[PDB]
Order: sequence, then C-alpha cells, then structure tokens
Amino acid sequence: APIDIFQSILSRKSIRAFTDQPVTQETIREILKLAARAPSGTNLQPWQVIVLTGKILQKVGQELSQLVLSGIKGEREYHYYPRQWREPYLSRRRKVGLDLYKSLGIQKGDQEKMLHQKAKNFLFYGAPVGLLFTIDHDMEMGSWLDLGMFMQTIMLAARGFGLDTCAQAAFADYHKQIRSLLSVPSDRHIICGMALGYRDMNAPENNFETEREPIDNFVHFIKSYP
Amino acid sequence: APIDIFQSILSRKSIRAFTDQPVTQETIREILKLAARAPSGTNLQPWQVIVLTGKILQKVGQELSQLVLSGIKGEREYHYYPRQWREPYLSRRRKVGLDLYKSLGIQKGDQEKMLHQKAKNFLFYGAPVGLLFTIDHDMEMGSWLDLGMFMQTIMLAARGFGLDTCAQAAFADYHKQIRSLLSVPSDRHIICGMALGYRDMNAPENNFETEREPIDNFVHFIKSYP
Ligand SMILES: Cc1cc2nc3c(=O)[nH]c(=O)nc-3n(C[C@H](O)[C@H](O)[C@H](O)COP(=O)(O)O)c2cc1C
Ligand SMILES: Cc1cc2nc3c(=O)[nH]c(=O)nc-3n(C[C@H](O)[C@H](O)[C@H](O)COP(=O)(O)O)c2cc1C
Ligand SMILES: [Cl-]
Ligand SMILES: [Cl-]
Repeated sequence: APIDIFQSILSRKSIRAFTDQPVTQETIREILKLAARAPSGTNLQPWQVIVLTGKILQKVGQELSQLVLSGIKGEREYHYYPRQWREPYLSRRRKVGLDLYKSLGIQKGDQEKMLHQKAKNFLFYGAPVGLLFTIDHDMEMGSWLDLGMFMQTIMLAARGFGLDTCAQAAFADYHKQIRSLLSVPSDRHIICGMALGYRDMNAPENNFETEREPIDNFVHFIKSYP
Repeated sequence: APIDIFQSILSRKSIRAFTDQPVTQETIREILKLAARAPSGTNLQPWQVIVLTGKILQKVGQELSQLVLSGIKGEREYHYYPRQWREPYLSRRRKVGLDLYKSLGIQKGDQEKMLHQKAKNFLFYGAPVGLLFTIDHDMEMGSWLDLGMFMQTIMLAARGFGLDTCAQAAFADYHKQIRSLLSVPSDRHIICGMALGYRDMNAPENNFETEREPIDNFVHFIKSYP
C-alpha cells in the first residue's frame, strides 16, 4: 500500500539533514523513470541528470564546501531570484530563513555560523545521493517549466519510497568547478541540484513548519461575462 | 481512498477532449490548496492563477479560437521552444505531433483540419475549467522552475480527484488579447495555461500513448573518484 497522491504532496518538505541509510540503485532508477513521465512541451524531455553516490559524492561535496568556506564567491550563469527585492517576496524569504536559523540556534548576523550552514548545501546536506540537473544550450525558457515539472515529480515520487529531498539552486554558484570536476560537456548548462535520502527525523532543522499563502491571495476566480 | 502516488504520476496524460461534466468550485479550490504546497526558492511562491469557468470561459475560448480561424498570428513575449531545432528534439516533437494527428485522422495536406485542431487549444480543448498562470514582472528564471513545480502538482493532484489536465503554452500566442479581456494588471506576465476537467474516455485523441527516453539516454551515474 503506497502512500496516496495527497499524502505525498502534504508530507514533502525540504529536508536538510539525512541519515547514512543508503538508497539502492534500483530505487534511484525507479524514481527517475517515474520523473521522466513528467510532461514537457512537445515531449522534448529536456532534463538531463547526473547522479552522484559514494566516493565521488563525497569528493564533490567536500571540494565545493571548501570553496564556500574559503570565501570564493559564487558566480551564476543565470538570475534565479529577483534582482529588485520587494514585498511580499521579502517577507516570505525572511520568514523561512529566520525559521531555519532559529531551528539551528543561529543568530542573524553571526557570519561564521551562517557560512558553515551555507556550506552544508554543497554536501547535499549530507544526503547519500546528490542529483545535478543540466539542459542543452539550445533550450529556451519553456524548458525551465519542464525541468520544474520533472524535479517536483522526483520529490513526490520519493515520498512513495519513504525518501526525502531538498531542491538546491546553491549549486549554480559553482557551475564552473562542477563542470571541471565531472567533465560536463560544454553544450550542457548546470541549472541546479537536489539532495535525496532518508531524513534524520530528529534533526531540529527537519522539524519546523513553512507557511503558504491562502489561495484567494494568488487566485482570481472568474465566471461572469460581461 | 485516493489513488497512490505512482498511479497518479503514470496515469496523468495530456487530455485534449473532455466531457461536459463541470468541476465544482470546491474541487478546484482543493486542487489549488494542494498545489500551493509545492516548493519554491526561498518559499517565494511566485505563482498566480486565473480560474475561468462558465460564461467567461466560453467567451475567452470563443474570442481566441476565432483569432486562430481568422488568420491572426500569435506574438509571444518569451521563447518557449528552441530557436535552433536539432536531433533528438526534432524527432520527439515530430513523433507526438504525428501520433496526435493519426489519432484524429489528420493527413498530410489537410490544412483546414490542422488549423481547426490548433484552434481547439484556445477553448482549453473544451474543458469546463481553464487556468492561466501569471508571474510578477520582477521575477527571474528561478521562478519558471517554481511555476513548473506548481503546475505539475496541479496535474498530479487532479488525478486524485479523477480529473485530467493539459498544460498549454498555446495561450502565450495571445497574451495581449488575454490581458485586455481579463484586465490582467500590467506588472504581471501571462506564462501559459492549462485545461482541467473530466476526460472523454472515448475520444481517439485521448487513446494514444507517448514515448519517454530510456533513463540511460539522459542519466549519468557516477560513483568513483577518480
Ligand atoms: C509547458 C508545456 C506546454 C505545453 N503546450 C501544449 C499546448 O499548447 N498544446 C497541447 O496540446 N499540448 C501542450 N503540451 C503537452 C505536451 O505536448 C505533452 O505533455 C507531451 O507531448 C507529453 O505527453 P503526455 O503529457 O500525454 O505525457 C504542453 C506541455 C507542457 C509541459
Ligand atoms: C528551485 C528551488 C531552489 C531551492 N534552493 C535551495 C537551496 O539552495 N538550499 C536550500 O536549503 N533550500 C533551497 N530550496 C528549498 C526552499 O527553501 C523550500 O522549498 C521552501 O522554503 C519551502 O519549504 P518546503 O520545501 O519545506 O515546503 C529551494 C527550492 C526550490 C524550489
Ligand atoms: Cl540568483
Ligand atoms: Cl516559442
């Protein structure tokens, strides 16, 4: 009896601490076969995945964490977040960041703690599987919708196996080093990553709540005309 | 007892013919509340939705389909699809297009049938609910990942209610006309639409299959270092 679609949606959260329980290769393959059944414009299936486990996962994570801790600034190819920050987006970002820091006992402005927490991103938060997503250079903006559809399918499918995830744009910061480490072909662009693994159930960062906007704040229902 | 997550993922298909059964506002709201639980970078939740039913849905479909049938060309404000078409993308697009046409009995050279079939997009394929998605002008690329995540959550949640969908970039063709008809504020951009409804299980266009790439075509598994 697998979990139901609604249970998958509601139980999915961003998990940032994992146990050392390994994920079988067969489970990873089945998750990705399910995700490949995401829709995409004219069935182009633009998603490309790199799966890191074992020694190479540890090497990549440790090398990228050291770039952060060494003070090497990120350099992204694309703009992910707003260039002009304003409300209500300001407050949404501020709340989840403050709630994460509170769970970890980090005071705002403690730069040493903030940096060490940031660096954990690049270890995929200690997950036993690290996923990186790339797309071909000829792809346009539609393919980013497609990629989000594919990634959410991974995240929901994972719940079917009792697995957890964290989507991670952090990796975009070090696309040049990732390209070097993994010999990523020049015609592919690294878009983002995702941690996959079994949650550390009692880690405090896995036990806070996130809000969402009430639907009438972002949905306009229309029926009448004129 | 809702369907399981895997059944939702695999049974989802792009449905292009619907019954005349309406969808309750309660069910639309439930679907959107579930979709709101998609993840987004820093919980920005950039998605905005316009839900069309009843008279206004009929009117939008009428106006936009008549633009197609009258010869009025689309003008998109973004590039959704590649500007340079190459293999393997070319074959993927051609195969789904040829299989749709085959299901419909549309032969090479049937220009009026092809125009008719294209125009059906703009009626949301006859669905009782039409969705349009917008995002704020300050949002950047990342928000397209987020919107994709949200949209696929709709599509999968819908299966839990016995409903079906078709994601549709087609509406981007007539963003100017949609903005005027629905008074979409100037700081929001129309990204794409989606049909929602009960599939017509007898319609031939709902009774073909789409391919997906085998996972070795696009997943690279790496474990060893070096
Ligand atoms: C972002 C996006 C835009 C799409 N645009 C259209 C569209 O305008 N009209 C249409 O009939 N199908 C559209 N499709 C549906 C795809 O053709 C379909 O997802 C693909 O061929 C795979 O088939 P499946 O969804 O049945 O698995 C779109 C799908 C996506 C994800
Ligand atoms: C595209 C995308 C990129 C994200 N990037 C990161 C990241 O780099 N690091 C991180 O800890 N969380 C990241 N997040 C997770 C979000 O912060 C999280 O989804 C949001 O706060 C809502 O919380 P939830 O996923 O627990 O519901 C990302 C999420 C998305 C969708
Ligand atoms: Cl950014
Ligand atoms: Cl386009």
